[PDB]
Amino acid sequence: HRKVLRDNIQGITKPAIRRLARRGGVKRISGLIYEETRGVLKVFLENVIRDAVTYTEHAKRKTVTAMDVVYALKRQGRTLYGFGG
Amino acid sequence: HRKVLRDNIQGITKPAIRRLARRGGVKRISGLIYEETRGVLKVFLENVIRDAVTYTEHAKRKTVTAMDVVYALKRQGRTLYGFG
Amino acid sequence: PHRYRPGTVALREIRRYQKSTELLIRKLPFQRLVREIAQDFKTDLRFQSSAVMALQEASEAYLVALFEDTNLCAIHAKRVTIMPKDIQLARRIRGER
Amino acid sequence: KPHRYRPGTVALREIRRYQKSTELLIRKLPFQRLVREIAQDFKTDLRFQSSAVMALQEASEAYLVALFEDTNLCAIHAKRVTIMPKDIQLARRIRGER
Amino acid sequence: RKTRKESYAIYVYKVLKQVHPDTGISSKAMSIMNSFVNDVFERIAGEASRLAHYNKRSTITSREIQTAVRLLLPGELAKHAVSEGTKAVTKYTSA
Amino acid sequence: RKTRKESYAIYVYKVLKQVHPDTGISSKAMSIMNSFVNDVFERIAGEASRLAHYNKRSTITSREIQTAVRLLLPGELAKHAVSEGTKAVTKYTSA
Amino acid sequence: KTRAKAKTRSSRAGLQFPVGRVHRLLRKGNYAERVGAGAPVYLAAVLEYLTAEILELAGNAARDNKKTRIIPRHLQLAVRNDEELNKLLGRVTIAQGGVLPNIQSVLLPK
Amino acid sequence: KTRAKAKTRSSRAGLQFPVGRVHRLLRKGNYAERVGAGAPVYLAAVLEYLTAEILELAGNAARDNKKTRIIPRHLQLAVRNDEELNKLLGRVTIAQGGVLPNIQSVLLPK
DNA sequence: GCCACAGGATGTATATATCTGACACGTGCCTGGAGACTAGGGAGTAATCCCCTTGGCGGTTAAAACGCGGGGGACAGCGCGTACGTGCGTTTAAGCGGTGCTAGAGCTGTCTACGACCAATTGAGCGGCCTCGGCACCGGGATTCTCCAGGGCGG
DNA sequence: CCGCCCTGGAGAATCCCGGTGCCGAGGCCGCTCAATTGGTCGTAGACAGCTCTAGCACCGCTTAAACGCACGTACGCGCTGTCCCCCGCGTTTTAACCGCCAAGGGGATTACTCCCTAGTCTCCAGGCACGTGTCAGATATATACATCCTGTGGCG
Repeated sequence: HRKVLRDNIQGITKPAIRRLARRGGVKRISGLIYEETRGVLKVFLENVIRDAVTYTEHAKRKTVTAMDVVYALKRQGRTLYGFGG
Repeated sequence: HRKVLRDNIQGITKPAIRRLARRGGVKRISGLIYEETRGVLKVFLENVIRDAVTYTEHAKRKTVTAMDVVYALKRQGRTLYGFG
Repeated sequence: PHRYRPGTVALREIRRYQKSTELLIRKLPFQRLVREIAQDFKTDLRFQSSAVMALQEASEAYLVALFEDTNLCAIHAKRVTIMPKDIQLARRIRGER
Repeated sequence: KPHRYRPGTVALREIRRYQKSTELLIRKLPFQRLVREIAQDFKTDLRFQSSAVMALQEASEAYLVALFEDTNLCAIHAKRVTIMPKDIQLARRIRGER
Repeated sequence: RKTRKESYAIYVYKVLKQVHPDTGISSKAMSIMNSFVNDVFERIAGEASRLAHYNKRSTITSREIQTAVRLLLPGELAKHAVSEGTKAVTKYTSA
Repeated sequence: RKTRKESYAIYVYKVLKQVHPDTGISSKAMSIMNSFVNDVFERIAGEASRLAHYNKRSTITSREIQTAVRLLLPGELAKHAVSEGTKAVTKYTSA
Repeated sequence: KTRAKAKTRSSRAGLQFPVGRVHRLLRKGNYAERVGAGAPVYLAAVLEYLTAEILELAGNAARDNKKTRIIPRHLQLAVRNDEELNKLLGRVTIAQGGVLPNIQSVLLPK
Repeated sequence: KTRAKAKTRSSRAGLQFPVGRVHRLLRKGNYAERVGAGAPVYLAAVLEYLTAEILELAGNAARDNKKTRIIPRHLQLAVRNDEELNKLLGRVTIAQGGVLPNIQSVLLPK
């Protein structure tokens, strides 16, 4: 099954961004916040996934691993606890 | 040769802080800015100097070298080029 | 009619989500977004469930921290509403943009 | 009639002069005295290299100029041209120092 | 029968028992604790490697570890950690 | 007579002659350039060592260096550095 | 070859964390060519102290939450409530740990 | 004694950076147990390319400043005006390099 | 034209029961840590050379302090119109559960080439020393930026 | 109609050019140390075969959440105004800086020597893996508790 996904950034719904802002302590949100947040999330994900895929490709593997994700985040200085050792 | 310095934070004068703000690109400056800037500079220097003196004591030396300051800044993630 | 004032339910949600510990973004949409992004890097990629969950935890933590800083900037500007300019200022000071 | 520049033109001229220039904006002897006074608390009877003190001064000035750029951004965001202690506090808090 | 994956699970459980005698720890919290211990180990050992390289040494000694601990851990944490490390080192050398 | 210290001064000067034949370098700028070369070397070597350790290898190879460059340098800088390194290694192996 | 009874260096130094394992990890991590005898003891002692401190705070948090098992939420509460632990782990995200409950004063109602 | 002619690996790879010195610095830096044959060549090529790029930009900046010598101000101008060089050296402060001329639009007198 | 709150309405901490699944415990076993030993070189130590850091002293003048005028802007107050929060009816696709398939992660066993190691040579670049012009500086002149004292026709 | 608005010289700062001079960039030379040549060896790594965990794919359903739309109220944004605090500038005081000098504390080096760590062989026991049976926890639910929002009493 060879299929292509496109425009999943709208899968990060407005209620999800609202919940993230609520956990961030935000009491009132502008209407243009959601697309800006989608863009920021996309940039962050692209930066992290580039390094994770680079680690996977170096390892001569086809499976991106949680440890590769952790290594990419540590490269970005965002150490993540609880996904291996 | 025992000399104890005190109240040297005032040696960072108001015109010096104004020059730093101008270099940063600041037009107007509030009156209470200078005390805040002196405190910020003091905490920054305290951190960097503490790390540098830790390196010096480990080296068993008695004079803080330029490489000690460079390594302290690198510990702070503030790589300084031009001192070794 | 028992409509609450504009902000009481918002404060209730803030308390609820700061008390809770789950993932605020839907797992299948986030996984599809991750796979769409990773398509451009290497075709025919497989992701562990642990890898997708690690990405989701990192992304949600990052977005929550950014929203905290955004709220700080908005309150600095004497506003209770966060704005894209607040987000941009927070990112610019942090050094991302 | 005596001549007086308006408030702002001389400040802009200083901004241009100091951005074009590259010399240290803090007096060397007062800064060295401050460095030694601060280092006294950590280890007494310390000596310093001239290059070490120059490195400290250049690093501190670079840090303060970056902080003032961020403070100016915060003040502009708050619809002001004057930088304030609250602007400095917000800049440091966003950068993670407070 | 596969390759054994080492972890500090039993050691962290023993420390938890000696601190809180009537407390458990879930699998997720144990994994986070293992990651934290490995992270602190990496930080301290990397700092010790930097110190050994800087002093043109080829050995990581208790002095290097103590200086690394002072550089990394903040304030009272550094003081308590130095005290405990010194106490353990002396108790080791006595035996 | 004292201990002789090594630096990339002459190599940076040769590269400057290759690029701009009619430009010179001050002592301070040369020191800054040497620090820059050292910092890039340290970053690349650290990243390659991390890759070798995390893949349970024990060799630093051109593949490790290529991955480290691609991880560290951004965009076009990394692409051009990879091209230059591959060309240099191909020439070195052909020779 | 019945030699003398073996004693673990953790027990010799009065530690719970494995001194021998720490020594092997130091020797196999390319950290230096040589590793001193007291370096593993010191490092294991520091690791045990940090583990004990964070576990004590997390157990206090779990007890305050009226639970008998430490979970990532309790670990996050302990770390973010202790100032020094927060400064040590400022660039760290704890998985499924949530955030500290805080609402800004200007956002509070009146 | 009669052996083959001493041809440097820098010349063999067509570089201007010391392949042998980079090899020694990789071997003695405690990075891994072993260092490959192509690793010093690749690393020397990358270092030479980055040095050439920054030197080219600094020479252009010096020429734009009516000078024939590269100074720390010229290095700073090159690094902060090249987008990717600024990305690579974002957290690096150049000694006596100053700051770029950047005055805010709002602060500009209108 | 507002002030307090009683009570309705709703969210929510508490106490009880009932599964339930994973956490802590026990137990066989295995590989890695401890014991004991030898070998060698890394670092401690002691003496020495010199360099560069600190302290002093004097003169100059650049800079900092300080006071004064005034006007640019920070901040309060007020108003208003869009816009986001609240809530309810529709819908959709997320989660879950269950089955199926196979691709690739992980392991194991041979075997090869390749990098560390060591003996020996030699030339490459660090150090040190002449040598000349690129740039800072002073002198002098043209250009430009900025600000203030006159001309003007507007709904 | 009147403040409000549009403008060219005056003064200061910036730019521009020419002569002076210096010290710092730059070439050049022997020479010691680090790179290069050339065999050896044993191990790290490449690769083929094999096992099975685990990732991908699909069907159905159940509903929790996302979607969409109406309403209105609190909020961002704009306008005016007050005054006060910061800027520009002239005058006086301060000490930063520059030059030179001295001396001594401490950096850095050089033998040497011995003890501390790498490396090995062996053994045994601490720790991983694997069952497993129960007790902390999630949940369903009836609370009573805790909190928000508007009319009704009240008058100046």
